[PDB]
Parts: sequence; structure tokens; C-alpha cells
Amino acid sequence: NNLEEEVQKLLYELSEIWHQHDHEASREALHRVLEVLKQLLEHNNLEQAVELISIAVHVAVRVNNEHVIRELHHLLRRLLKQVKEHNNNKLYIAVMSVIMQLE
Repeated sequence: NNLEEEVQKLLYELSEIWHQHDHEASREALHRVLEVLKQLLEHNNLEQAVELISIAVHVAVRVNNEHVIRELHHLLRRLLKQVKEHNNNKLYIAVMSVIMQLE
């Protein structure tokens, strides 16, 4: 399945950036993930958006990319709205935990 495979690759890329403190790789990877998150939200792929935004938050905080942090605040706003409208209690708590880690 092309979408799951690609999300899994994006998660791996960001995970390796986080473990290696790879500041050089991070800016390109974070901008890409920001665009993927917006698509995922548009197509109501909320499970995958939650797993990707969590590792995106970890990386953005670790490398202190203040622009991406600001963008992630907005995407978290939208994601929380969308998980609440779909009444998904497990996703709600996951998004809250990410919000608490970004803050």
C-alpha cells in the first residue's frame, strides 16, 4: 500500500534525524513533512497524521526550528479539531500528548 509505505519511510527518516541530531537534514525533511501533514488532514487520514506529527514535533524541538514549531502549532490546532469532530477518544489523547510535548 503506497500511502502506508511512504508514511513508514517518513517516520523512519525523522526518527533517524532525531537520534543523530542531524540538523543539516532536518530543514528539508521538516518542510516536506509539513506538506504531507496538510494533505493527510485534507484527506482525513488522521491516524497517520497523529503518528507523523508526533515525530515531527520531536525533531522540530530537538533542532529548534522555530518556523516549523509555529507551523506545527497550527497543524495541531487543526488536527485536534478534526479528531474531536470524529469523536475518536484514542486519537484525542494522542494529540493532547503531542500538544503537551510541543509546549
